[PDB]
Amino acid sequence: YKSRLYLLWLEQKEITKQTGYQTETDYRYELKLAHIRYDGTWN
Amino acid sequence: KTVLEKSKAGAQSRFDSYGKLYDENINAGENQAMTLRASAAGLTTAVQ
Repeated sequence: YKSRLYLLWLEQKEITKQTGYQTETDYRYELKLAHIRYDGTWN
Repeated sequence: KTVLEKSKAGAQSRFDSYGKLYDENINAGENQAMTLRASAAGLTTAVQ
């Protein structure tokens, strides 16, 4: 993107919905985006 | 004359020895040591 290398990955977290009596395992999602810098390190 | 020729050869040995040390001032090893110190101090933006 604009002549810079970017990484873009989907990442998952498991959360716990309550259903009351009981509770339940549930997942949520987020998109992470990082890019390389001029000295080869990543933001 | 033999006494001064041994003094001549002794001073010529030092002149060649310190001239060799001066011209080749930093070794391949001493250059690698500075490079490692420079690389160890370049990590501060990646640690941050």
